[PDB]
Amino acid sequence: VQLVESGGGLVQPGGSLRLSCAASGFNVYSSSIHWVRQAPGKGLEWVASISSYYGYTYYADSVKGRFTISADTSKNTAYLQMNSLRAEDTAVYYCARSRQFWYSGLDYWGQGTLVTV
Amino acid sequence: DIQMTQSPSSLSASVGDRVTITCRASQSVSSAVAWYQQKPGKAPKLLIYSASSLYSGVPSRFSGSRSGTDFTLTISSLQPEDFATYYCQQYKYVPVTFGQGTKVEI
Amino acid sequence: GTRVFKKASPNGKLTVYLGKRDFVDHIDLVEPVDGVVLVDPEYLKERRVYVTLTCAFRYGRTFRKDLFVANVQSFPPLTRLQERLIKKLGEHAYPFTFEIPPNLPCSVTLQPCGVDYEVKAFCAENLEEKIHKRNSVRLVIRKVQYAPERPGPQPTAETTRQFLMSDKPLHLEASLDKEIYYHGEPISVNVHVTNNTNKTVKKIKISVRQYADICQYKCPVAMEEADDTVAPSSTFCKVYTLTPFLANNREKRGLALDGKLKHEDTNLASSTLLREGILGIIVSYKVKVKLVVSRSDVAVELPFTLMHPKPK
Amino acid sequence: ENTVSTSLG
Repeated sequence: VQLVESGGGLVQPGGSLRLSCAASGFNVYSSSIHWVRQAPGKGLEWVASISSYYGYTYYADSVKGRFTISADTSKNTAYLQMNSLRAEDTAVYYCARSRQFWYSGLDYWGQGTLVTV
Repeated sequence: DIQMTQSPSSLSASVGDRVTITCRASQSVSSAVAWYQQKPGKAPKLLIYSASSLYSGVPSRFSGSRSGTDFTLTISSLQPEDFATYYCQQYKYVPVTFGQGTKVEI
Repeated sequence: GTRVFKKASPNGKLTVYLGKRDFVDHIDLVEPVDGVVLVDPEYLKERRVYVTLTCAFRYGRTFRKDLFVANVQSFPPLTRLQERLIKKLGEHAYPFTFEIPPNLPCSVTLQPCGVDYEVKAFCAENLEEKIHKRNSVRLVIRKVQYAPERPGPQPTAETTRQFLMSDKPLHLEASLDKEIYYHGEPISVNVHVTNNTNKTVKKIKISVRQYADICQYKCPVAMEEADDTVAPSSTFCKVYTLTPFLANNREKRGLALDGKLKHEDTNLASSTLLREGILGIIVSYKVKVKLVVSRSDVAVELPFTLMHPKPK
Repeated sequence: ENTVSTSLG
């Protein structure tokens, strides 16, 4: 049981970037996949979360309208289509997983990827 | 939206000392509170959930306590591996909110 | 610490307590609803305080037939929950221990109807005295089942269809990895066709169907489809994967879902365990493996149990 | 009306 992420890089502001979250040992329908971002020197912040089981996608207002969260059903992998990036969106971006039945804290996190604008 | 003012942001503690972290919310969120640990550079890991229950494999010195809206994480004896930054989390409402973090130092 | 539920009537004249709202059914027994009612006597000069438990089959047609009703009088007339609530309230609190009998149906919410439990409490001077919204306090509670603690047999099943126009039949076997599946976990169908006929296997259709017996209602909740053909005088073996979930099942009006207190999102209704070897809603699931033929049918069905784990 | 939670003392 483990999560691993990648896809961060230098990005031209106004461009786009995709983060990906690979899952081993579990499934997207029995669990909820979360994104938590950590700007350098600052604390954590929830970005978005998807519960593929129900059809619910959740977002924070600090990234609403730009970031899109989705999951690849056939390969348990989550995505984050980051459109229209801006300076403060620089952070270490982690994938998070928590129980669907029933959410009891984020237990499995990957080491994530550093995204810089 | 629930603010989750957390204090103190940093504290000094020797090995075998007692450490308590207070996370105060702008509303009652039932007992829906989680605590996470983060060594510098590493991914966060859950310690306590439902504000009192301890996650599988988490050491016995980690504990949770609630008094109305003053959810608290209590570390019984600070071991050298515990030095990290700790994050409180309500998860009763969307948008989900994290605390500002509490780091520990020697 | 621990927490308990409270509720009151608009008059603010009556107060009720429960320590849980999901009461588990162990098939061999059902738990009691052990709560404490706090009274204000003076305003209760009627002097008969009643507590009531009820199992309403408020199914659509619309109608209502109360499958089970229980009554108890608290004032004028103990578990640890009772004792601690009584001690907390000091003196003027009186208990109420219903015992749901075995064989009554589980908390079920048909997708918008169903079966739900209703703790109702009030004060009066006779049972025949009219019920009025100014005085009654009500709590909708649930009675549910967790998955069994011990695994059963592997749900293997088989068939063989000696087509009259052929000398040798289409032998077939379907098996699941396990008969128990928790909510959110994947199903694994092992299709092991061994064909010896002149007919060609065109179309393998795999589906998980809900059998809601309400005292039979059938609907496919998970569906897989593949062109994994099997050639004449050839064998085949594939492990298909499926998982039932609610996202694509919203539009299916009527599907049984886990009982809900007010309107919260709940998973597809966990299978009901029958007593040993029944009114209300009985629900079970089976995996159906169907193979089209051409030279146009065969099928075998697999009972499996879809139920939650016991909480930690 | 509504349902609240309270301690057990």
